[PDB]
Amino acid sequence: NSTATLCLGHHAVPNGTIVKTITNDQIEVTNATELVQSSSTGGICDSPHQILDGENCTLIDALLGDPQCDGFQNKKWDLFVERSKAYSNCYPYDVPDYASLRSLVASSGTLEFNNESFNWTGVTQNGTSSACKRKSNNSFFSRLNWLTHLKFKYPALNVTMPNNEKFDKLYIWGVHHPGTDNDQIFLYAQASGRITVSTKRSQQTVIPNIGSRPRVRNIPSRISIYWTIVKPGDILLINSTGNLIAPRGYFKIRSGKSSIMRSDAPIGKCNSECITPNGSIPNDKPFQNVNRITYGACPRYVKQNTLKLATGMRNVPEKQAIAGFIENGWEGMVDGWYGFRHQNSEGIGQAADLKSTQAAINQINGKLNRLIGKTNEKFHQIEKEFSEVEGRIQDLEKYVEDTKIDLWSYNAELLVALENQHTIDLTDSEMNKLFERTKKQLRENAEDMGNGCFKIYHKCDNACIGSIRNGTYDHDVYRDEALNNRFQIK
Amino acid sequence: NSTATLCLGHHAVPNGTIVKTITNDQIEVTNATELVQSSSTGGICDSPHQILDGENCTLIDALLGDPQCDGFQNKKWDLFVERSKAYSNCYPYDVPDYASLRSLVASSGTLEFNNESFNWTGVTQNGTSSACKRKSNNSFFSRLNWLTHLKFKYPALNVTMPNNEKFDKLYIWGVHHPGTDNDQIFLYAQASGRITVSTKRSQQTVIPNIGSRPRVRNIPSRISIYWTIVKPGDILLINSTGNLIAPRGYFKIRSGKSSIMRSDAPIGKCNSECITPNGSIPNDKPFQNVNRITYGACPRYVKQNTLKLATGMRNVPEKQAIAGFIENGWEGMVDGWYGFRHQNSEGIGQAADLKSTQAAINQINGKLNRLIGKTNEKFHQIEKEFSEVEGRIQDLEKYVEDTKIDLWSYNAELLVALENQHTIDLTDSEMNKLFERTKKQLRENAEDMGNGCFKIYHKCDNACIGSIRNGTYDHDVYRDEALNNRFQIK
Amino acid sequence: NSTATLCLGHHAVPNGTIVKTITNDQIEVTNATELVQSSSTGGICDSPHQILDGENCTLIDALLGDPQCDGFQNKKWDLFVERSKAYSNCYPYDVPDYASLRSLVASSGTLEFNNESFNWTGVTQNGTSSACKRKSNNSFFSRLNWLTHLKFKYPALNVTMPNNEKFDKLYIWGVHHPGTDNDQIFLYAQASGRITVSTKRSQQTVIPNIGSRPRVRNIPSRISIYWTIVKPGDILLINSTGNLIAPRGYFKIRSGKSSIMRSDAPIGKCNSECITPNGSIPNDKPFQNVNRITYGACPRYVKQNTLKLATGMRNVPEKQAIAGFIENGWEGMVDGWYGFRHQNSEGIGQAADLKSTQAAINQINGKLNRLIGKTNEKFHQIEKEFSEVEGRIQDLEKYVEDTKIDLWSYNAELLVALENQHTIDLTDSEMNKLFERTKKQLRENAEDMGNGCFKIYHKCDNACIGSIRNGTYDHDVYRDEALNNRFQIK
Ligand SMILES: *[C@@H]1O[C@H](CO)[C@@H](O[C@@H]2O[C@H](CO)[C@@H](O[C@H]3O[C@H](CO)[C@@H](O)[C@H](O)[C@@H]3O)[C@H](O)[C@H]2NC(C)=O)[C@H](O)[C@H]1NC(C)=O
Ligand SMILES: *[C@@H]1O[C@H](CO)[C@@H](O[C@@H]2O[C@H](CO)[C@@H](O[C@H]3O[C@H](CO)[C@@H](O)[C@H](O)[C@@H]3O)[C@H](O)[C@H]2NC(C)=O)[C@H](O)[C@H]1NC(C)=O
Ligand SMILES: *[C@@H]1O[C@H](CO)[C@@H](O[C@@H]2O[C@H](CO)[C@@H](O[C@H]3O[C@H](CO)[C@@H](O)[C@H](O)[C@@H]3O)[C@H](O)[C@H]2NC(C)=O)[C@H](O)[C@H]1NC(C)=O
Ligand SMILES: *[C@@H]1O[C@H](CO)[C@@H](O[C@@H]2O[C@H](CO)[C@@H](O)[C@H](O)[C@H]2NC(C)=O)[C@H](O)[C@H]1NC(C)=O
Ligand SMILES: *[C@@H]1O[C@H](CO)[C@@H](O[C@@H]2O[C@H](CO)[C@@H](O)[C@H](O)[C@H]2NC(C)=O)[C@H](O)[C@H]1NC(C)=O
Ligand SMILES: *[C@@H]1O[C@H](CO)[C@@H](O[C@@H]2O[C@H](CO)[C@@H](O)[C@H](O)[C@H]2NC(C)=O)[C@H](O)[C@H]1NC(C)=O
Ligand SMILES: *[C@@H]1O[C@H](CO)[C@@H](O)[C@H](O)[C@H]1NC(C)=O
Ligand SMILES: *[C@@H]1O[C@H](CO)[C@@H](O)[C@H](O)[C@H]1NC(C)=O
Ligand SMILES: *[C@@H]1O[C@H](CO)[C@@H](O)[C@H](O)[C@H]1NC(C)=O
Ligand SMILES: *[C@@H]1O[C@H](CO)[C@@H](O)[C@H](O)[C@H]1NC(C)=O
Ligand SMILES: *[C@@H]1O[C@H](CO)[C@@H](O)[C@H](O)[C@H]1NC(C)=O
Ligand SMILES: *[C@@H]1O[C@H](CO)[C@@H](O)[C@H](O)[C@H]1NC(C)=O
Ligand SMILES: *[C@@H]1O[C@H](CO)[C@@H](O)[C@H](O)[C@H]1NC(C)=O
Ligand SMILES: *[C@@H]1O[C@H](CO)[C@@H](O)[C@H](O)[C@H]1NC(C)=O
Ligand SMILES: *[C@@H]1O[C@H](CO)[C@@H](O)[C@H](O)[C@H]1NC(C)=O
Ligand SMILES: *[C@@H]1O[C@H](CO)[C@@H](O)[C@H](O)[C@H]1NC(C)=O
Ligand SMILES: *[C@@H]1O[C@H](CO)[C@@H](O)[C@H](O)[C@H]1NC(C)=O
Ligand SMILES: *[C@@H]1O[C@H](CO)[C@@H](O)[C@H](O)[C@H]1NC(C)=O
Ligand SMILES: *[C@@H]1O[C@H](CO)[C@@H](O)[C@H](O)[C@H]1NC(C)=O
Ligand SMILES: *[C@@H]1O[C@H](CO)[C@@H](O)[C@H](O)[C@H]1NC(C)=O
Ligand SMILES: *[C@@H]1O[C@H](CO)[C@@H](O)[C@H](O)[C@H]1NC(C)=O
Ligand SMILES: *[C@@H]1O[C@H](CO)[C@@H](O)[C@H](O)[C@H]1NC(C)=O
Ligand SMILES: *[C@@H]1O[C@H](CO)[C@@H](O)[C@H](O)[C@H]1NC(C)=O
Ligand SMILES: *[C@@H]1O[C@H](CO)[C@@H](O)[C@H](O)[C@H]1NC(C)=O
Repeated sequence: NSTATLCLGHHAVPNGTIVKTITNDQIEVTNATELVQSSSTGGICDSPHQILDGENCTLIDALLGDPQCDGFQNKKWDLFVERSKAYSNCYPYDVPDYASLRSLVASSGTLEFNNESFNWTGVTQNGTSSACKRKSNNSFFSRLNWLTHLKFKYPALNVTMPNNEKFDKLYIWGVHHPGTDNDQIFLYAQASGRITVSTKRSQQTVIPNIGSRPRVRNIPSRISIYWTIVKPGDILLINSTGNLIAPRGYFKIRSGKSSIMRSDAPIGKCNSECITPNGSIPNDKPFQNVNRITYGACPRYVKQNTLKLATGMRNVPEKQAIAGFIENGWEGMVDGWYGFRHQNSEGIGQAADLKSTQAAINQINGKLNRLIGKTNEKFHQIEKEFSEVEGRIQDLEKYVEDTKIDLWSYNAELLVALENQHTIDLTDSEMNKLFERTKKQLRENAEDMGNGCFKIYHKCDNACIGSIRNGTYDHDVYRDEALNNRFQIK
Repeated sequence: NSTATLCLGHHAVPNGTIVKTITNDQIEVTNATELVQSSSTGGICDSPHQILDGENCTLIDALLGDPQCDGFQNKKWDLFVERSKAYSNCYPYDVPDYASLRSLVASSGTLEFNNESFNWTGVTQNGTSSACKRKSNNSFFSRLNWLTHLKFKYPALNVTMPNNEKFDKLYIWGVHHPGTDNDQIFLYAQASGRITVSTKRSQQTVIPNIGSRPRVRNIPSRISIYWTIVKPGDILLINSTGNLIAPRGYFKIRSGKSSIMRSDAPIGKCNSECITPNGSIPNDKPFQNVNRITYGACPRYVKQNTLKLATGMRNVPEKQAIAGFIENGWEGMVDGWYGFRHQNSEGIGQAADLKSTQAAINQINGKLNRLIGKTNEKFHQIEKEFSEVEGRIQDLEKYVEDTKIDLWSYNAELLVALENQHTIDLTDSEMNKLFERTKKQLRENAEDMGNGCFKIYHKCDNACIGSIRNGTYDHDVYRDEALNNRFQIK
Repeated sequence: NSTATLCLGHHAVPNGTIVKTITNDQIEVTNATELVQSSSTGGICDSPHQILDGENCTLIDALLGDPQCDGFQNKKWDLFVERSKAYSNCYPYDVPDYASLRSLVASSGTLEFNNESFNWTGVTQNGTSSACKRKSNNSFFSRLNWLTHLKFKYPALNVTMPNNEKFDKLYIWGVHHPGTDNDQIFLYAQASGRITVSTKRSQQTVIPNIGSRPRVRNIPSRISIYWTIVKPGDILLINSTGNLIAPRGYFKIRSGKSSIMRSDAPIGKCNSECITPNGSIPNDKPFQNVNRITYGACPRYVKQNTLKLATGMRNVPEKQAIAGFIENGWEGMVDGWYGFRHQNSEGIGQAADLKSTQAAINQINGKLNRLIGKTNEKFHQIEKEFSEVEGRIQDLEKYVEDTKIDLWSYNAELLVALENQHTIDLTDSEMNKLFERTKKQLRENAEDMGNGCFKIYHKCDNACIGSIRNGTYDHDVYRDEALNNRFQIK
């Protein structure tokens, strides 16, 4: 007796987790948290973004006014969702640069349409087809006007529509390509000639081309769709002698945050900021491996399926007399991260050190706050999956996205390694600081035993040990006793 | 008496600045410097890049030779500046793929034009229009030759121009689209037919299309502009029966560092390496938030409006007997960053430690030198602002630039946090090293009081203290005295 | 006598290497390794990727079936290598969107072709030209069928080919543009009319255009090449009255990892994973400055020509009595990185410390293992060099690649600086840890002399010194002797 022991230590847990640092590929820590979101519910939540489920209609079918899409008239969206089951059920058509028209309508986010009174003096309006039935009757695209001859005449059309509004107008129109010369004459009363649609700033001339194409819904003819945007103070001029599928008015074109996504995920009554084709995903984590296609406030796509961020210190087994932190953790330390164990006249005890514990916890929570719940919003982007082979432009779209993903995946990998190294360093540092402060209090009254413990060379009862732990130990009170015990001749 | 005190310390300032590190969102340091350039003068400096102010002319108007652009003939530039007020004042035209022709001329950086003698036997040359007045007379684009019938004949043209030069030739030509069939006959004496312009490696066939477009400067006709590059040893062949707006020669096409920028900033007589649409900006800082559009040696565009780099240590208030660096800075320390305070027989004093101060300053200046004045040059890039809706290609251009900016903004954020953490570490380290070296000199003659000070257990006058500070203190001289004082029984 | 000295130290080498850290632009370390691959052998190794050397043929010439390319029929590749000497030797042709057709065939990786029996009732098949000789006879592209009139009739063709297969079909076809009206009549017996090639999902109409182009291999006519992909359950329909260069069947179109590269490097019998235009390169290093164009498992392209990664500690000259690590390295320490030197009754000695040496070496090898031999594979990408001026799309392709390279170059620069700082820190740390452990063993029996050495205040013979070095020194055995020597009055 006449001496006491005081050990400094830190906790350890039975169920640690492996993380990666700069120093170590694999190091066990007491706790970690996942930074890559890897699952979705599988449903797209209908809140807080305005979702429009296309059901059997593509956006372009909804635009033109396919009868099955009549329910979509004038609707708006943040996200238009196109289904793989979607199919057209009207006159067969193509759109040169379909992808662009789809994109610009998607981004505009509205199907608002304003009817206008075009002067079609001299032709028959409202042509119909058995290939486009509406309520069991022969019909046509709602937003288009199939003009045909009147009394076997089709006068040369030269029709104007000024934009006297403060906003832009989007006009959608078409050219009919009849399957045969018989159809050409039956419909327009004369041989086919070019169609020219112009403004002060633009001109588009299109040549109708007679001929059979493979029948689609029993139709060998085609309609080719074109568009023209007309600015305030400009004028639409339409010049034709036949084959014109005419506009009935204009679409409003807006700018904002709207987009389109291909998905078969069901739409749920729930609330989630981040939408992917697989369904909505939580956006607490900074990264995700669910889908490169996203809409809203979303984690960034990375290639990794897991990245673990340390949220506690190195986890060190307890060695099997009391002993301190040197190659030794304390599994019995459960009310703190760092603490003291002592042996004195009155027994062997343990107490947590609150200051050091809280300093480590605060710093860890600091970095969690920078990384958790901090995702940023993206809206209309580029397409990232393709159903047809196209070459150059598609090669570029793919390479852009590959490039981006690899750079983010590298950033994620480095960030987590750096953060984890910093966490191991800051938690190791709190242990070292606690030891050093204790060493300083004890002055000449103790010696360092090399194992994270001090040999205190005087009687140091429970109150004395408490004084060291609360930082009120007065070394002068004990120095005489201690020096005599230390520097005695044995 | 019979003892002295020696404290180690570091400076502190009354007006510190907040920075971000890896450890802390907000930590006050003694000084910092801004790494994001956020202002411009508002003028584009005319030095050291060769600036060409388009004034009322676009590059394309200057190319074709609109009369108001006659002053631009044969000029070169590093940067062509196009003004929002620019307007065309000649025959109305369009350019299929205007953006590409604009880009390739801009990048070439020259309007040098070499006249050639084309053999236009059988037609009238030099047609003019009241829509394109030059010096009050009817005229036309300077670089183009409006051919019309001769004696009411327009023979089929089949005209050749070999490239026997060592460099490439850029040919600009056009097709006239008359407003009516009357104009077609009045000008070319016959019905319109295709124009074919070919080389050994290329062919472009264009169909003139008669019809009224909305009048522009009272003209319902149009000219569509095309271009053809002809290689050394190749040959231009022009084949037409009318409607040909012919070239008068070729433009030199160069390769180099030239570009074009849309800006309304006035041009100043001043010198600045980095140009943005907002005006020139200083390029000392590594980052900038003025404009994503830049030309020359420019900071990189980031989203942040400020990033502060620490250029001094943690700023710690002085606690209100002398005391050392432990939770305590020295506001009275003004001739150094680190130093010594002492109490002895002769009073209380302070002296700066030059070595430690200079070590910290040098390292900080080291990192300033890597980051300040080190910008790199970019020249012709992609467009980043768009006046029309286009869909797919524009979506890709935008996404490429968004992607780039977010990656750089992340790099900037991480770099500054890392550098700041390193600065806090290196400045803390110089303090700790100074304490340790002093501790080592004193040997058994002093004890650490826990507050950044030593209790020296012998009389230590001003010269003795100086000896410790200059590193020449001989502990053996004082050991006997010191040991007696330390290990006395009180 | 009655004392001993024990110094802790670390090795130093006569031939150190300069590296960059976060702290220092230039710091000498004992060893480093290069992370940028800067040379190639200059040959493309024929293993392990399937190489197809185009020799005198482009891919497109091999596709169409130019006679000099007959050897390529039905071949597959991972990498098709196109030579700058390649030239066409058949009928002159162009391909609108040549780059896309080249890319999609390259990416598909196969020239497998399946003949089909088209019903060409009413025309002459197998037209030939003296411009396309095969085995000295007039011939034509192997995969194309030049149809001409039969008995001075050319009936309107309306020919079908269903896809009843489970895979897609790629059809290549053409339109002949005769030099004169005489040739048109001689070949097709009538005036030229449009050609329409259609499916259920697509239509392409092309207008043959009569006229002389500059003679190529004495031919003023041209063939323009087009392609059509036909899906399972779809049907190809060809509709023409002349000028049709017909398909003889279809190409298989596959998806996989194939690509094309322009290179003049000879092909060698050797094995290398990474191919560049300059030749194959080793892929041990994480970065390379040989070529931005790569195929296979390749280091990432960066702008730097060298980045040195530290693989040893700071290299410190030996100062010219034994001395420890403080501003002092040990050039005579050759069997370890860290160790002990001593002076005692029995002489002066040196021994390496294995634990500390191995801890540093292991960590360094750890980071080498993460960076060396870990390259990732890329296959078909975008083009990165261009022989013609094109404007907008090329500007984007270039900017995408510039952007990527600058971001990777920054990542490389930062990574190496960070790693090197960490290596200096971990090697410095092993030295400091060894000193501290020794200090702890010695307890009150030694004093720190400030130069990396302890003065041990008792007789400490070779076995005693060994006990300290193996960590079995019992301080209690010597304490009485040591305390008497330390705290004597001199
Ligand atoms: C050019 O060739 C085409 C393909 O051979 C051909 O299309 C085919 O036309 C037939 C005849 O009408 C269609 O067959 C239909 O026959 C009866 C007619 O009463 C219908 O009741 C059936 O529904 C049956 O389908 C084919 O469907 C059609 N084939 C394709 C692939 O579309 C064109 O008619 C030809 N064009 C010309 C101008 O001759
Ligand atoms: C097809 O329709 C066009 C638009 O309605 C029409 O253009 C318009 O033509 C008129 C008549 O020339 C122009 O009006 C001008 O009238 C007198 C004529 O002496 C002039 O002095 C005035 O300057 C006045 O502007 C319109 O300017 C013009 N409108 C537009 C929008 O360009 C075409 O003429 C029609 N084309 C055909 C072939 O009939
Ligand atoms: C339109 O102009 C073209 C260029 O002037 C012209 O092409 C040239 O045609 C001549 C005549 O055939 C070729 O010259 C050849 O002359 C003899 C004919 O026996 C040959 O043996 C020689 O090989 C010699 O080359 C030129 O080669 C050719 N020039 C070019 C650049 O192709 C067209 O013929 C003209 N077209 C029309 C319809 O008149
Ligand atoms: C554009 O409209 C004008 C009429 O304003 C058309 O010109 C007329 O065409 C008819 C029949 O082709 C001719 O008989 C008339 O002589 C023309 N009138 C005038 C005033 O020139 C013109 O054809 C239309 N263009 C197109 C491509 O359909
Ligand atoms: C290209 O030039 C040739 C003349 O070298 C044109 O061919 C002549 O065209 C006229 C009028 O159309 C005919 O009467 C002659 O018989 C043609 N001459 C020959 C030698 O064929 C040809 O039309 C021009 N092509 C174009 C598109 O304008
Ligand atoms: C596509 O094929 C059809 C035949 O199936 C062509 O139509 C015939 O064309 C000839 C000559 O031009 C006419 O005499 C016949 O009256 C047409 N037959 C029918 C049934 O209409 C048609 O011309 C072809 N199209 C093209 C562009 O070549
Ligand atoms: C582990 O870390 C996370 C994030 O700080 C925390 O929410 C969780 O409660 C911790 N788990 C344990 C067992 O401490
Ligand atoms: C979509 O089409 C399918 C199959 O034709 C049909 O059964 C279903 O009811 C349609 N859904 C809607 C909303 O019209
Ligand atoms: C409609 O067009 C014709 C031109 O053919 C014109 O004469 C008529 O007045 C127009 N009707 C209007 C403007 O109501
Ligand atoms: C065309 O149809 C619409 C109803 O869809 C009708 O309001 C309009 O009067 C019709 N016009 C003519 C000329 O039949
Ligand atoms: C998301 O869907 C894609 C296909 O679009 C699939 O590759 C991926 O595995 C999905 N991820 C899930 C369901 O977690
Ligand atoms: C603080 O110190 C007192 C005596 O100074 C000691 O008895 C006690 O254990 C310490 N802690 C608390 C919470 O009172
Ligand atoms: C703060 O730091 C900058 C950059 O080193 C320096 O130029 C400036 O003089 C410093 N300011 C003060 C008050 O020390
Ligand atoms: C540009 O045009 C404006 C308005 O027409 C004119 O006042 C001004 O003088 C022009 N500037 C030049 C340099 O021609
Ligand atoms: C110009 O062109 C005609 C072809 O119509 C030719 O006959 C004449 O010789 C040419 N003049 C020259 C080459 O000076
Ligand atoms: C055409 O105009 C230019 C002056 O701009 C003149 O040099 C040339 O001789 C003219 N040619 C003819 C045929 O009038
Ligand atoms: C630079 O100009 C852009 C518009 O081009 C503007 O958004 C930005 O605020 C400007 N920055 C300045 C003047 O600092
Ligand atoms: C250096 O040491 C001397 C005595 O050794 C002392 O008097 C003095 O204060 C110190 N500094 C200078 C600059 O002389
Ligand atoms: C230097 O480092 C490399 C990589 O660890 C190693 O292979 C090489 O043997 C080392 N060279 C020396 C002289 O130690
Ligand atoms: C390629 O062409 C050259 C020059 O015409 C010829 O000498 C060589 O033999 C050709 N090579 C092959 C493989 O045909
Ligand atoms: C080939 O084409 C003709 C159409 O002109 C057809 O009548 C004939 O039967 C066809 N031959 C076949 C299918 O063998
Ligand atoms: C066309 O040529 C091929 C050989 O290349 C032959 O098999 C086929 O019978 C020929 N057909 C005709 C109609 O001459
Ligand atoms: C690789 O080839 C390119 C040209 O394609 C050249 O710029 C570069 O110097 C080459 N690098 C070598 C041979 O190391
Ligand atoms: C280990 O210690 C023994 C005595 O304890 C000493 O003699 C020896 O030098 C040390 N090393 C080895 C390898 O025996």
